[PDB]
Amino acid sequence: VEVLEVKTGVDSITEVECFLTPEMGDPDEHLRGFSKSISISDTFESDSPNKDMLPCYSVARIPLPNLILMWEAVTLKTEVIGVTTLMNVHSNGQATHDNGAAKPVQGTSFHFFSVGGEALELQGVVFNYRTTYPDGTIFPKNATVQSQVMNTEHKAYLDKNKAYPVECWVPDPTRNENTRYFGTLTGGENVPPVLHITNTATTVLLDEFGVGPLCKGDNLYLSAVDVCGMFTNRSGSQQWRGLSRYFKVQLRKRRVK
Amino acid sequence: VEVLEVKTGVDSITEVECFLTPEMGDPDEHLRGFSKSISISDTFESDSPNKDMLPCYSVARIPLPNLILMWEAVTLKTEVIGVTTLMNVHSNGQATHDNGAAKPVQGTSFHFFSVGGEALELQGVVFNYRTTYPDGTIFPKNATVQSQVMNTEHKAYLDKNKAYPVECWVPDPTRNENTRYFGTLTGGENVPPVLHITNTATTVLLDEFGVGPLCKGDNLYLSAVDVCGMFTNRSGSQQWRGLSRYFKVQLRKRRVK
Amino acid sequence: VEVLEVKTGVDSITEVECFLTPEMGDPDEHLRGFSKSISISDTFESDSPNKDMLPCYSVARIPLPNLNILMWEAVTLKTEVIGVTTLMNVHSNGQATHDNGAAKPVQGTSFHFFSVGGEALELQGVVFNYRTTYPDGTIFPKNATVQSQVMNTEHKAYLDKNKAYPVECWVPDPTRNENTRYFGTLTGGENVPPVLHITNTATTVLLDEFGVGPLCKGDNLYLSAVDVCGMFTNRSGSQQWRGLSRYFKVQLRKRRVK
Amino acid sequence: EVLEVKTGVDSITEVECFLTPEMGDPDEHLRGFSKSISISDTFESDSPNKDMLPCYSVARIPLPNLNILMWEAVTLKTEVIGVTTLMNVHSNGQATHDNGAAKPVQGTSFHFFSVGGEALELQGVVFNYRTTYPDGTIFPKNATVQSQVMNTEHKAYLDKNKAYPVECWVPDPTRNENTRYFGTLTGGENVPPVLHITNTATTVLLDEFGVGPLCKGDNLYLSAVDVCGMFTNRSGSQQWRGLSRYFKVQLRKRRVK
Amino acid sequence: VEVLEVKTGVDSITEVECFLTPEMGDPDEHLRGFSKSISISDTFESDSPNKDMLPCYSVARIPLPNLNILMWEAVTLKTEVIGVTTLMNVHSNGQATHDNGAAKPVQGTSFHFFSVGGEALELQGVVFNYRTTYPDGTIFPKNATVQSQVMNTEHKAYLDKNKAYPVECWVPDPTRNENTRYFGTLTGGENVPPVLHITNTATTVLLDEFGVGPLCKGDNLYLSAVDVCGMFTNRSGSQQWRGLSRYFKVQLRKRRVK
Ligand SMILES: CC(=O)N[C@H]1[C@H]([C@H](O)[C@H](O)CO)O[C@@](O[C@H](CO)[C@@H](O)[C@@H]2O[C@@](O)(C(=O)O)C[C@H](O)[C@H]2NC(C)=O)(C(=O)O)C[C@@H]1O
Ligand SMILES: CC(=O)N[C@H]1[C@H]([C@H](O)[C@H](O)CO)O[C@@](O[C@H](CO)[C@@H](O)[C@@H]2O[C@@](O)(C(=O)O)C[C@H](O)[C@H]2NC(C)=O)(C(=O)O)C[C@@H]1O
Ligand SMILES: CC(=O)N[C@H]1[C@H]([C@H](O)[C@H](O)CO)O[C@@](O[C@H](CO)[C@@H](O)[C@@H]2O[C@@](O)(C(=O)O)C[C@H](O)[C@H]2NC(C)=O)(C(=O)O)C[C@@H]1O
Ligand SMILES: [K+]
Ligand SMILES: [K+]
Ligand SMILES: [K+]
Ligand SMILES: [K+]
Ligand SMILES: [K+]
Ligand SMILES: [K+]
Ligand SMILES: [K+]
Ligand SMILES: [K+]
Ligand SMILES: [K+]
Ligand SMILES: [K+]
Repeated sequence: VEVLEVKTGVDSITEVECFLTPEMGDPDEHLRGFSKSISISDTFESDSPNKDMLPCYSVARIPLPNLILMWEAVTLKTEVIGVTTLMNVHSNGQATHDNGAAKPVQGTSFHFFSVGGEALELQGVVFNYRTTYPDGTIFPKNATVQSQVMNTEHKAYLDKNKAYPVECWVPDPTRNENTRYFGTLTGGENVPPVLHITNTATTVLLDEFGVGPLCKGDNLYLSAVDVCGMFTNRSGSQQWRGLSRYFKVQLRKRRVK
Repeated sequence: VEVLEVKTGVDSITEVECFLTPEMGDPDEHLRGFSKSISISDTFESDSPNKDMLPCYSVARIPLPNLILMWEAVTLKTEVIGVTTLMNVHSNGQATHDNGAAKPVQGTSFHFFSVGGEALELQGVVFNYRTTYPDGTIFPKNATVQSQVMNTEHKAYLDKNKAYPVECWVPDPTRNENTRYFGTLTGGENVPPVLHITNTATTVLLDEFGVGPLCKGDNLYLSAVDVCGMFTNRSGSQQWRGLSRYFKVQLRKRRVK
Repeated sequence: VEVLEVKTGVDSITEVECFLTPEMGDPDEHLRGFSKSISISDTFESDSPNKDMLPCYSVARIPLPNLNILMWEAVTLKTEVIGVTTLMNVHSNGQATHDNGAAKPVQGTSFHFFSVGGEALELQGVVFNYRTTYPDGTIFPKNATVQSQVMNTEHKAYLDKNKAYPVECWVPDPTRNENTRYFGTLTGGENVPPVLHITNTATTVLLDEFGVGPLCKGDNLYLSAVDVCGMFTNRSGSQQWRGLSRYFKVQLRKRRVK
Repeated sequence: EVLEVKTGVDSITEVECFLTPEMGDPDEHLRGFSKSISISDTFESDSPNKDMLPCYSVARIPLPNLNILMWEAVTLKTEVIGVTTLMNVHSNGQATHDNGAAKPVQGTSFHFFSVGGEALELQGVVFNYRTTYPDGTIFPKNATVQSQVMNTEHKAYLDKNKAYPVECWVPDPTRNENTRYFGTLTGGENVPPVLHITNTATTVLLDEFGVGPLCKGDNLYLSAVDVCGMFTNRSGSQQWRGLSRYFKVQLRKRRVK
Repeated sequence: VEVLEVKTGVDSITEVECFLTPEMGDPDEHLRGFSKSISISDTFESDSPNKDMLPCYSVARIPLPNLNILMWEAVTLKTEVIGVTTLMNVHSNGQATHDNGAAKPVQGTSFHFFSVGGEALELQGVVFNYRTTYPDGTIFPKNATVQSQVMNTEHKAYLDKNKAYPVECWVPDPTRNENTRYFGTLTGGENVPPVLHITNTATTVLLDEFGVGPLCKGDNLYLSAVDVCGMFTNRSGSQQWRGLSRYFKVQLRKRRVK
């Protein structure tokens, strides 16, 4: 399709505002936003994580006003919601030293968001190809030792919530022409969360040709991961803790051939 | 309201200058700027922090010269006051190693400020929905497991000083059109404070259309949190320590219809 | 080479898109992307690392559409480390950070490097310890002397073979490489956290200060990479380097030369 | 009223000097160091020895006599002098581990400098209002518990060298209109010094109206603090270590009414 | 000197390209690039470091094409630390970070410094401890007093000899050096990770605020450096400074002066 001119007039712009909840595993009715405590396999070959222990990608498909014109996503404001919850250092955590406050949430984090006019395209890569991923997840199939670095058979769409585990999928850099994505992995058991909030920062979604994601079938795709670190229980057991992400996207009508 | 032209001339600008004190809990008559020492609950479900153990958001409502014209906030200079107090490593503390100086204030910090033409709008998010917040604080009511990630029932206004606990409220990104807010949470038990001071830095408060916060009823709302970290006593017990925040805001008269 | 005008027209541009797999040592059939566990010699004179223990530079020579004097000129690069989220696997027979805790994540010394050129990357040999014996099957600084620990100009090579040039004994030669653009960061320390950014919105321009990108001799583009992310610690305490693949997308245009 | 700048080869001058640190100087061999740091048992009993307290440095520099013209400070180059001294890890130190080199200078730092046309204006803030500041220092008088966050009674001028302790005074952000100040407090017991040197970096001292500090009575005021960290002796006792600061200021003649 | 116009034409420009080796002490014939292991004095007054334990400033005086009034003006610099990947040798008589682990990498206090000038770098002496006795064969602050621990204006010198001026007791004199451009960073702490970037795409402009670079008196260019990367800990726990070489490429042009 050739991309032609932008429509103007009051009717030619719309905005989407929503939040995506994290999908950390939710091991019971009290533990939304947390994973199951992490257990370590006894051998490398026997790695077999339970579903409730695996954070997954979040995705939302947002219907847009029914419209060839297509909605074009132009700008994004985004923010992690509830950053201050990490100041709760009194809820049966593990004291940092005798008589001290509880160790706060810290350690490995992944903060990721994307906006596209279609599902985020994923490529599978595994730390350990002999990992058995659990029933109820969607994972790289027929994994081989090459899957530990790059196996081009592992292609997928982020088209279901609570399904695609964070650890075995990444955005496919060979695709995603119609999505804009951004992510940071910060590894290490002691890394401090650094979480900024403001309502004054905007990301522009236009490519080098001045064209944003074009929304196929009048749907906008939002995806996110916000694993903030791990919470350490009094006992020493550790659980991933996630937070929700706010999205505000401005869109305009674009004519295409 | 339609936003029209800025008024000019001698009478057309004013400035507000003030400071907001921190509200860290103030557990006795000698401990202004500190919280009660932190105790950890025996079970996750039994989390029940004392009011004096909970830092709260600070807020001041500043009356402006009586004026349709509205005062429009254009610029901000702001600074944390008393940064050098953290060099007192010679009292009541715990030696870092044998014969050493006292461990300084360090660990989790939250530094936050906002300027608006009405009260800061808040969204409640809790680390643990079964936490019992104490009498005398304003907290998310009817919390459910969903409140651990996002429950849209928890809406409030920062309309009372020394009342809204930092750990269960954040600025609501879905509102606050008439406020500009900025915050950073830095977690981890050993993170060092890094506090910059200068009288040469200005933040511009105008939005993408050149319009700043417009002060309803001729009132300016300033809000802050500056939890710098925790002080460690000889025994190992820890108390939050906060500092005051300076604000200087320049405003101009704006006609609206 | 007198560089003259760029060609225009639909036929005058092309793109290369590919990935380079990491070459960390691959000690057995199950450990692609990992090195052999690291052992330490008791003296400098007895340093004799096995090949499987040594990360090597990755390189690919990519044939371009045949020309002919026109040369393909590399103008822009998008690049990304592939599989960053694998580092969230803290459940696979690692070493618990404390009693009942999750496994220690991959961390420690990293080297992230990539280059795009119109010919093989030119290397200079430098060694931590001149008495290290590099193993059969690797290409290494020959006739090393104690001066090789700081600079010995005899140690010149081309990155012309995959999984052969060990990362620790070669660097890009700053005295050469006029027809390549290279970028690298070494972050040392046993506890340093990986910080890995991904996005499809970032482009690096490959043009020099005169507006000229690498010119592809014999219609070949050379891509090189190292992405040692840190070390994985096993339950036993033994440590292995872990690497990831790197994606490259390069835009090229036809340039006339004299 | 600020009017035009004078031109001509005679319309400019410069000041070049250095300010020595004032760390306490506990004996004839320990210039640049404080006395070893001890820890009082309680806030109430806190009574630091004069030789244990770093103080602000200040110099009042007479300028060429003018009279209405004033000297206007336009640019600053500044540098910490002697950064490589911190590579002496072989002198009376505490080995980091068996057979190791000495632990280097590290921990809490405060780096601060200012250039003004009159004395730096100070605001008193104290970590602990019951601290008894020693004879020979100038400190907040009639401190109350409110002095721990903000007590507007504690106003002073930095008008004497070796006298104003760093820990109980900061620049007063409510004043200092005729000064430019810059500082960073980096806390934590183990934080590493990061000290940059170059002769290629210039700070412009002009405000948003294009006006620099105007030198009242033809005096320029320079102030500094450069507490680099603490030096740990073999026994583990710790002392503040400071370094001198270079200033080069360019000034021009400005007419005023 | 009044500075007048730049000369143009093919003959009006020249380049200097070289490397400066680190001078860390070189305690024996196998340890070029390292210092002697660091020992600690038991008092301030007894501090008496041996020469081979003291890193020194590196300097090269580079003769330029003879001109005579014209002077060579240094305009741009490209510079790089050479051999950054040697720090990935964590298998050579180091100290395991934990049982069965790899060796602790080079880390801790670093100083990275370079300068380009039209005359010798001007130095100011400052000492950690004025009672330190600096060794025979070094050039050090003479007649040191307690004031030498903060600032003693007697301690003025020129960086005019290689392997001679210890890093720890000398810095560039900010009160002079008008005809030099210098840049340095000291990163302290015993555990700080080295962070070393390499690229052939970065240039530093040496022109001052008037558009004038360093002017080469007597047609000599002065290059100086220090690259103490950190300390290497051997198996016994003893620690030695480790340094690396620095590459310089400087472009110069002819400038008329009066
Ligand atoms: C935030 C929170 O709810 N923390 C609690 C955790 C948490 O619910 C689970 O770890 C989620 O996976 O549970 C803690 O107690 C558990 C459960 O009862 C432990 O005592 C473990 O119980 C076992 O029965 C089990 O889970 O199978 C046996 C196991 O050996 C126990 N683990 C340990 C380390 O003792 C917890 O500490 O993990 C309580 C915590 O407040
Ligand atoms: C700066 C300061 O005032 N430090 C003192 C603190 C401080 O006043 C409180 O922690 C503020 O909440 O108190 C220290 O003593 C306390 C009581 O004064 C402890 O002994 C605790 O007393 C209890 O009664 C209590 O609940 O507060 C019982 C508790 O078991 C005690 N805790 C400990 C760790 O012993 C203190 O160390 O916290 C003295 C300190 O100088
Ligand atoms: C990711 C992975 O495969 N980890 C396993 C490693 C790994 O395969 C090798 O270290 C790669 O070089 O092996 C672990 O077990 C090995 C045997 O496979 C050890 O028991 C070591 O075996 C030796 O035979 C050997 O030289 O490799 C002898 C050596 O003494 C043993 N080392 C130790 C520290 O016990 C491993 O822990 O290294 C298992 C791990 O899951
Ligand atoms: K398995
Ligand atoms: K593509
Ligand atoms: K409760
Ligand atoms: K809104
Ligand atoms: K050998
Ligand atoms: K060259
Ligand atoms: K007292
Ligand atoms: K004021
Ligand atoms: K001596
Ligand atoms: K000078």
